[PDB]
This record gives sequence, structure tokens and C-alpha cells, in this order.
Amino acid sequence: ASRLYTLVLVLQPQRVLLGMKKRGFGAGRWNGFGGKVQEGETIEDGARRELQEESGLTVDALHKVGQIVFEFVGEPELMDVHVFCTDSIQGTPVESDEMRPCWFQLDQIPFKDMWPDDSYWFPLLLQKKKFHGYFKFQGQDTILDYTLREVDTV
Ligand SMILES: Nc1nc(NC2CC2)cc(N2CCCCC2)n1
Repeated sequence: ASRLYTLVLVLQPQRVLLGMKKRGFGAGRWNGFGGKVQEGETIEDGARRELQEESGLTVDALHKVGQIVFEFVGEPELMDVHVFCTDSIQGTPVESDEMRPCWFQLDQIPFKDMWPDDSYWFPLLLQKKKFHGYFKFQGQDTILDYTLREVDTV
């Protein structure tokens, strides 16, 4: 059994939009925008909601780019993250209670201050290849196992 999560990456030709998480799960790490999927909304609905809540931004189209399943040692529920990207956004990203947004050149992505799995799967995101990932964490910082694959359908 897994819990659904969203992750939205605004990936333009020369830069990626990330947010510094100010509170809650993942505070202190840069990441794309997302969170738990609620009862009563589609996964993509929840993705749009978390983008708007955390950055003020809305988008015309979201594209499925990946799925990553996480196991945490001693935690019974797996976490199922659905990753989306978009290239065009509506509005200017602005700070919220959860996230401080900044653009990053693609050669200056802050991997040391991101989730450790990002350094593994971000290359596939940037080559615009669809992927399935699996990571076993011990705590929040230690990857014990992982698998990573490109897929034809996310
Ligand atoms: N890039 C990223 N890496 C993750 N690794 C898991 C914690 C060890 C989770 C995650 N998200 C889950 C919470 C919402 C935002 C997306 N996003």
C-alpha cells in the first residue's frame, strides 16, 4: 500500500524553478512543488493545487515525467510520488508560507541541498526521458537501495 504525492518541476530550456521548503516535511531542501493528494481530487488536480498554494502559479498543461516509490525503514506505508513537468507557466512565482522560489541554471542545480534521490533521477528528467524509480531510505538522508529505469508510459 502506497500514499500518493505530487511533484511539479517547471523546466524551461535554460533553467528550472525550485523552492526552498520553509516548514514541514523537507524543510531546508530545495525541491519542486507538491505534496499529498487529497480525497476527491485527481493526482494532477492535487499537483496543480500544490503548485498554486506554494508558488501562486497556474499552468495550462502538466506532463507526466516520472513516478518514484519510496520505502522508509520501519514505516509501513510506501510513498508514491507522481512527477510532472511543464514549460510554460501563468504568472510570476512568489514566496509563500511553504516555499521560497528561485530559478536555477541547469548547470547550477543545488543537489547537495535537495533530496538525495534527486541527483539520481534529475538527469533523466533533463533528457526528457520518462522514468520509474524506487528508493529505500533509512531516515531522510541515507539511500540503502534504489532502482531506476526509463519507461515508455509513466
Ligand atoms: N524530489 C523529492 N524527493 C523525495 N524523496 C523522498 C523523501 C525521501 C520526495 C519528494 N516529494 C514528497 C513530498 C512532496 C514533494 C515531493 N520529492
